Amino acid sequence: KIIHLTDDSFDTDVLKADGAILVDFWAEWCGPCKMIAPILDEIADEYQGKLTVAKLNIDQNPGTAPKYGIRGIPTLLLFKNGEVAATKVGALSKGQLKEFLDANL
Amino acid sequence: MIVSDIEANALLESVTKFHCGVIYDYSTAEYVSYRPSDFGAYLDALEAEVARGGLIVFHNGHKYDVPALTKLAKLQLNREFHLPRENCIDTLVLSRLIHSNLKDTDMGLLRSGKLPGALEAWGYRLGEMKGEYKDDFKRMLEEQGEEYVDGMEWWNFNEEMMDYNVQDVVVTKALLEKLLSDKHYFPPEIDFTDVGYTTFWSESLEAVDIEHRAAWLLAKQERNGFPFDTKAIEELYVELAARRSELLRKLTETFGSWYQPKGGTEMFCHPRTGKPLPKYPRIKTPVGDTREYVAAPYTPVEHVVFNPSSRDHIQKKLQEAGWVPTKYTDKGAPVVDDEVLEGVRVDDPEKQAAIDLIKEYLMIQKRIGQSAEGDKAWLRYVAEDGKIHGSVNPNGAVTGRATHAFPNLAQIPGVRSPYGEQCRAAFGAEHHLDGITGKPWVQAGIDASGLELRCLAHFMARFDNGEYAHEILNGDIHTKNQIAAELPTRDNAKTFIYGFKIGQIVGAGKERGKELKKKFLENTPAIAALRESIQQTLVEKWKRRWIKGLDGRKVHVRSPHAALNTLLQSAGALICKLWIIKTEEMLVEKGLKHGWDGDFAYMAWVHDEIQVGCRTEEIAQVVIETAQEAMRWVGDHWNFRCLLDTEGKMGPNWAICH
DNA sequence: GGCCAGTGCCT
DNA sequence: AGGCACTGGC
Ligand SMILES: Nc1ncnc2c1ncn2[C@H]1CC[C@@H](COP(=O)(O)OP(=O)(O)OP(=O)(O)O)O1
Ligand SMILES: [Mg+2]
Repeated sequence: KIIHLTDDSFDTDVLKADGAILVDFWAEWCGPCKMIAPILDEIADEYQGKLTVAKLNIDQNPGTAPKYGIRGIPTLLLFKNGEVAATKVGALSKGQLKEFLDANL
Repeated sequence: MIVSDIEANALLESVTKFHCGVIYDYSTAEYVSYRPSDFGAYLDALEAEVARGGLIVFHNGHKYDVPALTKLAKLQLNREFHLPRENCIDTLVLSRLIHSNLKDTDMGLLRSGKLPGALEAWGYRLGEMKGEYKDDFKRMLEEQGEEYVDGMEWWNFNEEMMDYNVQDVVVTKALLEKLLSDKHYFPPEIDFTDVGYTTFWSESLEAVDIEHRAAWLLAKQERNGFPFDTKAIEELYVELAARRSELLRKLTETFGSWYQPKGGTEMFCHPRTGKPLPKYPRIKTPVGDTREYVAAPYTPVEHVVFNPSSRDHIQKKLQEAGWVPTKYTDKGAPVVDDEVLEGVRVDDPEKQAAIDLIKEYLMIQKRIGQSAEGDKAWLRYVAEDGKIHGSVNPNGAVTGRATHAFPNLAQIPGVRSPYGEQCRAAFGAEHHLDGITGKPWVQAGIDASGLELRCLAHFMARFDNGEYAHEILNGDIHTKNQIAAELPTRDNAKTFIYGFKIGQIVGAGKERGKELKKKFLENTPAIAALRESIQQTLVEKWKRRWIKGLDGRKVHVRSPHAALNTLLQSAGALICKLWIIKTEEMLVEKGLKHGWDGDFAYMAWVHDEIQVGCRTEEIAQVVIETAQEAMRWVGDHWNFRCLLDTEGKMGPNWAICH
């Protein structure tokens, strides 16, 4: 269902996805990150075809994140071809997210 | 006798204006105040006691009021003023030989909020007493619009100052008495506030003399300085700052950065419940559109680069490598000293390789800090005259040992230590070009041979009747030890003894260690004899919570098990204190003048050794020999049962003289 | 800054 | 054992 990126996988997986990938930097120690967790999971199914959801832990992949000035988590980026389309840090509701997305998707 | 004190415009090293001087002559019972104009008179007054062959009492005057007057005398009046040691008393010196067990703030150069134990009465009442004058002045002017300036409370003389002056002396005379009152160091039958210097000195416990002469000499050494090679060290600082820069890079590569939670205010609360789960990293719930957040918690984190200096990072990264921390600290953390680091064994090859680079990176730092970047770094402490005047406390130990500081020149890495060849080479006579001839001086390093093992010999002769004494000299000592304790190698015995972690030192870790002490303190009943005789004179649950030192002084003792070392460290301590005193003295009773402008100069004294500076190789060799007699003297003088000795060495710097 | 913790340098 | 003091972390 949901994509599980890696430092080495990130490029050819999100960057050249051509489609829209909402990358989610996270860590098993952040409460909020564990919160938005299931949200994004269902977001993935209720958006199959139009949106691709890819999670990337920053404890396991410390190289990637430090490039988007990540200063918080779950920092969310909606990738739309090479560059960041939109950024949002926090646990947006199962409805708040569907609003932050659509208004961009 | 008289009890004076003076207020100048600055510390010795920068003082240039006498502000006032109070005095309380004991034969008059008066307090004659001298003002800035009276300076010359002040000098006359003191110079008067010396004529009577009287005694002048100062509080820390040995290291200041006294040499600061010699300075100011030439300066302000083009006068040659020189109070002779013999007529000077120093309540600080004394208060350090009587209150040996407490602790001082060093006259207000350290915060007592971090200093343990109990603070004295006048001590805290003469040291902090300086700040009482600051605020008293600051206030009286911090209200009159005039903004307090850095330290303008001392730029110019005034009445407030003239007052705090006069009070200084009273507290001083007050102290002076509470000290002379001590029947252990001063016999009640005499009243020293009424004797001449020659009577004060002889008619009192020997420590009082040995301490003052020392306090006076080392104060001379301090003022001398230690020619320090700024260049050679600035040179090293670049070589290290560099080797650092690499090891860092080479590492930061092997150990990437990472994120850590930092900055969360509130506490993550269960989605349903609402419990303030602590274990979980604090978050920040704020607002919310190019909005950054929503009202939707989030843990604020920081990006942190591996830091070889951080013993934490070293534990982190190395643990994720598969290291299983054995030794931890009574604070819930793993011991990461070089010891364990040496032992750590992970699987990733590149990584275990980097353990040896941290070990070295940590050390490179112990050097860059001690020499260049630290607060008491050499490079920060070098004087304009190209010498480092580290301070020396001729006591402050408890056994008699001095304490060095600012910077501490008794912890320069030795030559048997990474870069301990370049550091030592930067402290040397050879770095001082003569005043006239303009030619480099020569250094003379003299040190006491086996002073330790010997203090034991002597003390355990009242049992061995010359055994170890003779062994240590007319034969061999260590093999007897090596045989004493059932041990394998001699060098092992050299450690076993000079260190009494024992069992370990031989192989095992407990039983064999706590078995050797048995066979050793069994085939050598003399050390066993000593040990017993002491417990007998202290234990009964105390009788005398102290011990008597070679000169007479009381030498407090922390614990029954420390009893013997105490007794031993002290003996060798005083032995040297007295030694460097005689040495210089003798060098004078021969014809040489102490000082840079003279023939020789004391540069350093690290327990059982001294680094004298000589103007000519000739003089240099005499000192080396003068140092000999002196020691031998100290021997007969204290009826030592084991001939003591010294070994000389001549050279350009501390590095080649050891 | 002021302050402990964990360490390492000398004899 | 007796001291001083550097760096990291709060
Ligand atoms: N662990 C130690 N702690 C303190 N001082 C020590 C320690 N080990 C040795 N020493 C002292 C003893 C005298 C000094 C130099 O030792 P060194 O081994 O050169 O002389 P030594 O008298 O033991 O033997 P020798 O002169 O025959 O070689 O260092
Ligand atoms: Mg004073």
